[PDB]
Formats: sequence, structure tokens, C-alpha cells
Amino acid sequence: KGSRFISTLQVKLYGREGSSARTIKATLPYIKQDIPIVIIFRALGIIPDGEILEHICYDVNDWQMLEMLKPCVEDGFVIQDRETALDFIGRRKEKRIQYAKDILQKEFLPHITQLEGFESRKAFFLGYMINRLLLCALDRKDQDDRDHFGKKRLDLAGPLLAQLFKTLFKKLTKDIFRYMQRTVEE
Amino acid sequence: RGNLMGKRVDFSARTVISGDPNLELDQVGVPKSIAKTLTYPEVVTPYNIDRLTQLV
Amino acid sequence: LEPGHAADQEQAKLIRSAIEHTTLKSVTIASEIYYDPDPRSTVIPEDEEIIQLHFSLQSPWLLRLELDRAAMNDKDLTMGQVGERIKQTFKNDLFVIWSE
Amino acid sequence: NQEDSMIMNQSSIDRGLFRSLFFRSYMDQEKKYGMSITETFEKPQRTNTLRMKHGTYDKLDDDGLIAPGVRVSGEDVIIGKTTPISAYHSKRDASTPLRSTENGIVDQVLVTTNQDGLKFVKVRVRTTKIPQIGDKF
Amino acid sequence: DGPTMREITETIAEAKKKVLDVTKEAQANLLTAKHGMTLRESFEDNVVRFLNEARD
Amino acid sequence: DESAPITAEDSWAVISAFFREKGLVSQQLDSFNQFVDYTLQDIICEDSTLILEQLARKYEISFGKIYVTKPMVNESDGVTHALYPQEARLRNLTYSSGLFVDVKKRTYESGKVFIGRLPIMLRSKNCYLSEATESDLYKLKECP
Amino acid sequence: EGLVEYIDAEEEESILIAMQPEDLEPAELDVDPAKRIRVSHHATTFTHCEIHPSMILGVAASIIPFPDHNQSPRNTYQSAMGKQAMGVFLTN
Amino acid sequence: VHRNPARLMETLRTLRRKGDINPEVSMIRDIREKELKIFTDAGRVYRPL
Amino acid sequence: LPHFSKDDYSPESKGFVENSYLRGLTPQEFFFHAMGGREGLIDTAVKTAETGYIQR
Amino acid sequence: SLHKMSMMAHRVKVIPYSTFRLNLSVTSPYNADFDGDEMNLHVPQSEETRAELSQL
Amino acid sequence: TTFRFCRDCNNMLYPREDKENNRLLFECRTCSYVEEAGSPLVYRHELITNIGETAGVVQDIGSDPTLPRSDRECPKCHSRENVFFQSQQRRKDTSMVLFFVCLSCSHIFTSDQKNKRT
Amino acid sequence: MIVPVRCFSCGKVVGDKWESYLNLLQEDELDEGTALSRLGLKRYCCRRMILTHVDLIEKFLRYNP
DNA sequence: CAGCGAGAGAGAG
DNA sequence: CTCTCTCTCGCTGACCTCTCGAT
RNA sequence: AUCGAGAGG
Ligand SMILES: [Mg+2]
Ligand SMILES: [Zn+2]
Ligand SMILES: [Zn+2]
Ligand SMILES: [Zn+2]
Repeated sequence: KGSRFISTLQVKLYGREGSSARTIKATLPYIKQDIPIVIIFRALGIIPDGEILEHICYDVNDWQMLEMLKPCVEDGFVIQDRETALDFIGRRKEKRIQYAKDILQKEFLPHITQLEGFESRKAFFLGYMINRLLLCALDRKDQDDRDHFGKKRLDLAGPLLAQLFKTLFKKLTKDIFRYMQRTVEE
Repeated sequence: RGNLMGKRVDFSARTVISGDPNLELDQVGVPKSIAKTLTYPEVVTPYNIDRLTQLV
Repeated sequence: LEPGHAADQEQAKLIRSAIEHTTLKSVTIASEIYYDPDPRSTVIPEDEEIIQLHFSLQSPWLLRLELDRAAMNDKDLTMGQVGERIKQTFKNDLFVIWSE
Repeated sequence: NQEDSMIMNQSSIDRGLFRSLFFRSYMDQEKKYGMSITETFEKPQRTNTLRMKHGTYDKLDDDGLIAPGVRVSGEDVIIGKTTPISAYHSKRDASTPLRSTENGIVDQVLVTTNQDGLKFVKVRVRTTKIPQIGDKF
Repeated sequence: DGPTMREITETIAEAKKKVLDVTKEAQANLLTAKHGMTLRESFEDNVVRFLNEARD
Repeated sequence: DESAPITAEDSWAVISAFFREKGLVSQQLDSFNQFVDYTLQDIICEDSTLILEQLARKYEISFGKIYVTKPMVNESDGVTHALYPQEARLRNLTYSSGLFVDVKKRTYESGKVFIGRLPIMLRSKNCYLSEATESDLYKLKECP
Repeated sequence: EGLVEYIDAEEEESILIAMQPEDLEPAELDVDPAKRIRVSHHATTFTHCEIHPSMILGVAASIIPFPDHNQSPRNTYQSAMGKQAMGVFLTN
Repeated sequence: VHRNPARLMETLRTLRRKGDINPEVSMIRDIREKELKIFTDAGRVYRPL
Repeated sequence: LPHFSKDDYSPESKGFVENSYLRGLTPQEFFFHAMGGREGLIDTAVKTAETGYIQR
Repeated sequence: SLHKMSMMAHRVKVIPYSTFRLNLSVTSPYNADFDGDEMNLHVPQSEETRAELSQL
Repeated sequence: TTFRFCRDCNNMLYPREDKENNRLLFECRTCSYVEEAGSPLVYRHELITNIGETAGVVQDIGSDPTLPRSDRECPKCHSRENVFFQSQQRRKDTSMVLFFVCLSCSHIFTSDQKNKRT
Repeated sequence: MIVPVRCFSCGKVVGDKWESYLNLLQEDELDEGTALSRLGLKRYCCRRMILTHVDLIEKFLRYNP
């Protein structure tokens, strides 16, 4: 329904498998440096650290996932309020925070929703992604494969015509608009 | 690569190939149209003058 | 194998043990960070039995390593040898006791 | 029959077996230069037409369009069109040669007008192809 | 031949029975793993070898 | 006997009925048919209105439902006449349907304009051949 | 009526299907030697059953007489070659 | 999220069989996964069964 | 395959085709043979490209 | 054309029909298969060139 | 290693040692609240984990058609229906040890003879 | 497209039989094999030319031109 | 898809 | 300190033959 | 021409 072109969100776990300072960090679509998931959750509004971990992890029992999460919580203790999390966003004041908020509404998980006040659903999905990353890291689950046919979608003639038709219709409407701007009289 | 290393060549022909038991291993069976199309320059000699006259 | 040594399966096993890089990670089931207030008295019953085993004896914090028997048997190293290796790598900046 | 070759009964081929009508359609349209200048479909005039193809126009009718039933092979010109040039040899040949390998009998010729208005001609030549040594089966 | 066909089917069956016995042994976890070789790796080699030898 | 289960031979009857209902190329036609029936309306309803405003005011152009003509062509310097696929292929002319939108223009303080000619998939609902009988198809010179 | 259903690949992952209707029918032995040896499905629960196995095959493959009795590469070669093969393309 | 997912899945299946749920739309539940993904999406090849 | 049960390392699921070409192949067997043949054709063309680069 | 064997001099024999004809044996160095394979013939245009093809 | 947070704010507790009585107790940074430590383990690292051998065991797992059903029977409730699966953990080194889960009574009985740990 | 005159292998004329053959299988509800035997196409080649042939001229005849 | 290559970059002399 | 071995993000390349379309 | 697509070994 929105613009067809894609925003791709990456959440990655830094460090070799046998290392200290393993961090789970996600790239915002418009931001140069991957920000820690805790900072994203704080800008999202999920401030409590246990609440962030509960968003990420849906089972109280498993200790290992929480232990991997703890270093990222250590990055998160430095920024305990949403305003500062939005502050440390991008490169260039309240303008920076505002840019962060607009990015959060439209750029990050646009497919769930691009409207405001749906930040909690986006945060739950982000925690689901972090959980998937950890399950692959835990080796409890294997990495997803690209070859699976259910992941493959075959565009037929109708959709292919639809993309060009929308492009041509946009160009023709734009042309009609140029004519209207050109002449006040007719 | 496409010109200096390798060139399209005059006096070149190509055909679908089938094999003849009677035809000898060294020889090649060339269709009559191919043989007519392709030419070899031969300088006229006292030896070949009669043959070449009749060929022409 | 060395010249004149064939059918020496155990010599090949010793050679294999020597060449094969073996790390504490390979033999360790688990690493545990415990807090033991008293060097003499450990919260772990097993560690208390080990403390009893040595009449001879810093930080209260303890690192507890559990290592698999079968991998230790596949490897040439004895448990005392493993604890040894840890000790001379540590320089005595850290103090190690090994179970039998 | 060696190396996947095959032997086919000449008697069974003489009676129609594996015989294929091959139809080839050649198309040319009048090309409008604009400014009231148009390519013309006519049998070319040798003095008027420069660099004409070395093929027989005798099969070609007055109109520059061949007629069904004519036998054409090699360089016989199936479609005849001339291009005005911006005064001797004023026209330049747009005639369409038949492809060199084909022998054919003209099945049909279609002349129509396209959406812009230019004249279209499509010449369908008909040959019958009989199994010959080396044809893939 | 029918008799030979029955012998072929019986060979296939004997290889299949050996495969299920090795699978059961793996399931029992009472198995000998080659050094530097995962238990699954060894199981895969044994089954592959059994089936290949049976076909031959 | 209704309660008795099917056999493998009975399955082929289900396959037969499936193919009489759908046909081999059913997927292509279904995609094109959906694109005509519903996608065009959504395409125009998205970004439907385009407004410039100067208070010193605003001019709005909204779009009603798209209408797709049954495919036909107007010969240049000729009357608009129905185009049929056999004639289209012989003509070297594109099979084409008119695209007309009801357009409503308002000024903030006109018939059906024809936005363009869209190619039509053969055997589409919009194409005549889908409705036509086999004998009609023979007359139309498109093979049954 | 709900007798037949449409399954996506992702939906196919959740389901367990049977190639043949007869296999779902309970089986409690002599056999003709020539018929191909088929393992009993050994599976308790079947959500669905395939309409016919032959439908996995494409159109050109469906033309091949006995692809089951031949090497699959040959079936691919013929599926390519049959498009080259001459025939009556249409009555018109 | 939802609880008692099997009852909802039986209802959804019966709805598809009736046809109120689109026959095309594909609903997948994996119990061990504890996930249910419903796809109204186009471009998925389906097989009749 | 969707017909096979989960976690089946049995030879039929793993793709060993007991039946001969003469006997006929079960649908699962045919699909597995098709996987192998597809790998073969891919191997053919792409590995010829690699080998020709080597040869040059 | 993997080999010098793939390009070999042959003695012309002119045949009626349209296919190039070659002996059954000479297929193996050529990698020739009589189904639809197409082979190329080049004609020398100089006496020295002809001698090079014939002698080597 | 159970992880704890201060009750009031749910931010993560930090370990703390009182030297005079040699006792370990966890204190939150956000709020001065501190609590004694029930178990004296700051951290546990398992190089090898048997965890995840049984993943997401639900009653509803008994219903799934894909999972196979075993011949064998659980000693505990003596159910005959049971569903057996290979270990969910996907590892470079994995044991082909079947884990059988009861359909009735929710008893999980590992095939392996060597280890009986839960 | 039309009934072949003769079986390719032998050359035995088969064009005389076809019409009758069709009528026979319809007239008596006879199986195709008995009809071919009454026709006298005892060799399976002469049999093959009639059994395998499809008469496309009817479809061509349907086109009005 | 190495890569071998200039260009950093702590780093263990 | 430093010049160096370590770690980079680049570019760079990867058998003919025959139709047919478009521009 | 250019670009593409298909095909044969
Ligand atoms: Mg060939
Ligand atoms: Zn607190
Ligand atoms: Zn039980
Ligand atoms: Zn005959």
C-alpha cells in the first residue's frame, strides 16, 4: 500500500563466538552507526531494563539468552530516558530527537505500521527479531535458508503491469499538475 | 581478444555431421554445394593447364 | 611414524596427543563464577571435600570448572596435568586447586 | 546408425512421412518520412532505383507485390518498395529479398493499413520439407 | 531372472536391516565415534557405504 | 455407495473437473482479471487528489471509478470499431482497451476523460473471446 | 463443500500428506514380483492426500511416456526437445 | 497473541472450507514454534490437495 | 518430503531408490532422482565455464 | 576445440548429400556425436599452408 | 544463574559484597534497594549445554501430524502413545538421541541409557 | 491432417477404409481392433496409420473463409 | 570472490 | 615510538553456432 | 547497429 521500495532492518550480534563484549545492535535506516537495542527500546518508550528483556525474551526460564542480553543492558544503563536515546541518533538538539521520532514512525518496521502510538507493537517485533538472532546464536535453531519456496514469491503479469501502471499514472498526474501550475487562466 | 586473437575467416564452412562407415578415417565427406562454394587459388602450370582449362 | 616404528598404535596415539591442540575449552563442560566467603569453607559440598583432601589450604570469588571425563580420557592429559598447565600459565597471579 | 544416428526407410518417406509444411512470412510497411514524403510500393525502376538488390524483379508484379502461386528461390524479390531520396537514381531500393536458402511457393500476400495509416504487406511463402539426411529426429 | 531378482531384493532388505540397526544403536546413544568425527558424521558414512555396497 | 472411498482412477475425474473449471493458463488470466477489476481502482484512489493552493484558493481534482472499454481501436481517420485478436495480429496493431476515468474537478476557497489505452490479455473477462462460443471462435478465426 | 483445499509451501510444512488414497485405507504377504517395491507409509496421521502423484510433473514432462522408468536427465532433455518438435500448433 | 489456538484453528479451517475465509489464504501454525502465521499474500504457489 | 514423517533418517526418506528402472520408480524416488539430475546438469554447464577459464 | 586433436587435417572427398561425413573412429578425438553436432571445415589457400596441414 | 532486578523499578541488580560479614547481596543502581543473595553464583557459563534438547513441549505437540509416533512406552504413566523427535538443538556436534514425549501425563523419556538428567 | 493414402512401411492403401471404419465402430459399437481386422489391416503398421491418425481437416473446414 | 594493495593502526617489541 | 604485522575495503576478471524480437 | 530473448551442440 505504501511505496514499494524496501527499508531493510539489520540486527546483528557483535564479537566472535568466543569473545567478551558481545552486543546486539541494530541499524536504523537513516543512521550512520548501529545503535544498541536498549537505546532503541528506550527511544521506543520501553524504559525498564527488565521490561526490555521481557520484550526480547518471552520465557522466564532460559538464563542463557538473558545473560547474552546483559552486556547490552550495560550499554543501556548509560541512557535511562527516552529523550537521550532519541538524542544519540544520527549525525549533524530537540531537532535531533525529532528526527529520531520521525524515523521511528516511518523508517523502522514500516510494514507493521507507520502511524504514531504503535511503538509498543514495533518494540515487540524488534524483541522477536533479537530472540531469533539469539536462538541461532544459541544453536537451538538453525539459520533460515533463502531457497525455501514459501519464502519465494512469483510475481505474475497483473502485479507487473500494476507497478508500471502506477508509475505512468503518477507521471501523467504530475504532467496534468504542471499544466495547471503553468496557466492561471486555463 | 575478439578481433586480433580470433578472427572470422574467409574460406570457412560448417555442417551438421553424420558418419560414413565406407569413408576412410583421414578423409572428410564434403557436400557438393560446399565444395562448389569454396575455392583454392592454383597457379597455372604446364602440368595443370589442361585440367584447369576443363575445370573452368 | 618414526622410522622403524610401525604397528605402534599407542605411539601414534601419543604423537596425536602431542600434535593435537588441546584447550581448556575442549575439555570443559562448564564454567561457574561462585562467591565463597571463606577460603577454608566453600559453599559447594564437593569443593569442601576437595578442601579436606589437601590439608594445606586472595579473593572470596571462586571460578569453578567442570570438565568431562570422556574427553579427558580421549586426551592424554591427566586432570592434575591440566591443573598444572593452568598454574604455570597463571604465573601464581591466580591460585588453582585440582580434584583428583 | 552409429553415434545415435538413424536410418529411415526411403520408401516410407516417399509415402508422406515426417513431411512438414514450412511457412515463412515476410513483412514490410510503407515508411512515412513525414512532410508529405512517403516510401512507395511499386516494382522498382532500375534507372530510378540505386543499389537495388541483385535479384529477379520479373516475378514481382507492377504493384511491387508478388502474387500467390509464384515460385521464388534465392534472390527473387518478394516485396518491392522504393525510398525517395532528397536527380538521377532518385529512388533507393527498399525491396525485400527472399532469404537465400529458401525455395518457396507464395501461399498468400496480405496488404492492409496500420493505425498510423501506412500500408503493410505480409508475404507468406510455403515450402514442403521432406526428411533429408542429417535432419534432427 | 526371478530367482536373481529375489536375491537382489533380499540384499536390499539385508542392507536396510543393517541401516535400521545402526540407527537404533545411534538412538540408544551406545555408539563408537571416530576421533575427530561427529557421531552423526560416522552414522552418515556407514549408511551411505551400506547402501552403495548393496547397489553394487 | 456414496460413502465408499475413492480409488486412484476416481482421482483423475477430479483432475478433469479441475481443468474444465480452470484450464491450463488459469493463473495468468486470474492475475490479469484481478488487476483489471480491483487494482486499477486502488491505483487511482491512491494519490487520487492533487491540489495547489494560494489563499491571497485550492484546486482539487478527484477521480471516480475507472472504466475499461471492451477492447477496440479507432483507425486513424476512421470510426472507432471493435478490434479482434485475429485482426489485431494480422494488422500489427496492439490489442487495446480504453481507460476512461470519471473525473470530478472542484475549486476550494466533466464527462469521462480517457486516460489511456491498456493492452488486454487474451481470454480475459474484458476480451471478447472469453464470452464467445466455440463456433463464434471459429468465425472470429481464433482457434478453439 | 470443503472436500479439497489449497496449500501454500509454508502451509505444506505443517501438513502430512499421502500420495495414494489406498494407503490411508487401513492395512492389516504375497505380491507380484514385477510391481515396483513401495515402502508402506508407516505414518499414522494424514491431514491430506495427493490428488495424483503425476501432477508434480510439468506439461512437457507429462508428455514423457514413462519418466518413472527412465533417468531424470533424459526427461529434462525431452522436456526441452519436445518444444522443438513439429506439430499442428493451432487449427487457425 | 492468542490462547487455546487449536480451537481457533479448527474454526478458521472450517471457515475456509465454507469459504468465508478465502480459499487462497494460507494459515500456518507450528505448535513447537508456538507461532501462527496467516498469509493473505499474493504470489504464493499453492497446490490442490 | 511432505509425505514422509518428521525426523526420518530412514533410507527411503533419505533418497535411496530400491527400485530398478525396469520395475518403475515411486513418486518420491523420482523426485529425489530429479534433484540429483538437476545438480548434475548445473554441475555440467557451470563447471565447464570454470574449467575453460582454467584452460585459457 | 580443447585440443590440437580437435583441429585435424582431412582429405577432401565430395559426397552427394548435405551432411559432412567423417569416419566412426575419428569422432573420439573430435568429441563428435552424430546427433545434431555441427563441425567446421577450413580450406588452406597457399601451397606452404597446405603442406603444413598435410605434413603435421 | 537467576537474574534479579529491584522490585520498584525493574532495572537490573548489580552484585555487591559486604566485607565485614563477608556476604553477597545485589543492589540496583536506579533505587538504593539491596537484597541478600539466595544462591552464591554470580555467573554460569556452559561450554556444552544439554538445554534445548526439549524445546517448547506443549500438550498440543501431541496433536501435530508431522511428528512421528513411537512404538515404545513411558515407564511413568505407562502411556503407549508418545511422540519422538531428534534433539532440537542444532549443533556441529549433536547426539542422535531420540527424545520421546508422552501424549498423556507429559512425561519426557530420553532414549539414551547413559544419562537420566532432566 | 487427412487420412493417409498408404501405410508408410508397406504402402498398402488405407484411404479407402477410413470412412467405412469410422462408421463400423459407430454402427456396431465395435471395438477398434475388430474394425481394423475387418478392414484387413492385419499388419500393425497399416493398423497404426488408421488408429493414430487424427482428422484435422474437419476443424479446418469449420473456418468460414 | 579473493586479493594484493596501499592505507591506516594499535602493538609488541 | 614505531614500523609492522593486522586489518582493511577495493576490481577484476572470468567454446562456437542458429533463429527471433524489439529499439 | 544496439540491447535483449530463445535455441543447438
Ligand atoms: Mg549434436
Ligand atoms: Zn530500582
Ligand atoms: Zn507418561
Ligand atoms: Zn503396413
